[PDB]
Amino acid sequence: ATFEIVNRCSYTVWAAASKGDAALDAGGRQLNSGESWTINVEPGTNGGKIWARTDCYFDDSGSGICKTGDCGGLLRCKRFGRPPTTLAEFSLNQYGKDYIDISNIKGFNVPMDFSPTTRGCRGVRCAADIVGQCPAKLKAPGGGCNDACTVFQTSEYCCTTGKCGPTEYSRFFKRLCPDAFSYVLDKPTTVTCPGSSNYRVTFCPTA
Repeated sequence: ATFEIVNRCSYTVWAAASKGDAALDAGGRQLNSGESWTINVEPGTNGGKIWARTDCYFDDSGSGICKTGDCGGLLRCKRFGRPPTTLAEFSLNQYGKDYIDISNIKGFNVPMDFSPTTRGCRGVRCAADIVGQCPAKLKAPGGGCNDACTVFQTSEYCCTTGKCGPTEYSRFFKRLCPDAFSYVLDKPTTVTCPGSSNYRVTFCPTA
């Protein structure tokens, strides 16, 4: 499947694409404002994620650090990124269907639109100023708005028993971005697309 990753932010982001134990395509790249990065993701990919990383510094070997979304200090991510990270999540060709989602489970750093570029479904978007409105206790110094699980490490926030309810923190994310997952047992915001759809992930989709 084809993913065009577009940085509409006025700032440089370092896109990352991984399925947790492996890079997707090159796994990461610098995207200056306006730049587009087209990647190919193998059909059947399950648990793929795309996210933006902010304020990165990399040397020549492709090693460095980002303030949000850092994936073990690599330009090309093999692993998922350090929160806070707005997440485009997808599972492709799962019994004939693609499943896409935006998740705030791991916090929020960059607004995002996750849309098919082919037909058969709708996109999802979380483009609210979550960082600006971020509750004091969830604020990440490097920027971004942490999820409560990341910050407080409780069974309720991390839903570790498989039983948890919404919280004042999850409700904050949900209020600003209704169409994104706000906590583990949130009512699914997953969109079902035809199998083998193509997509565009846009950072900072709105003017």
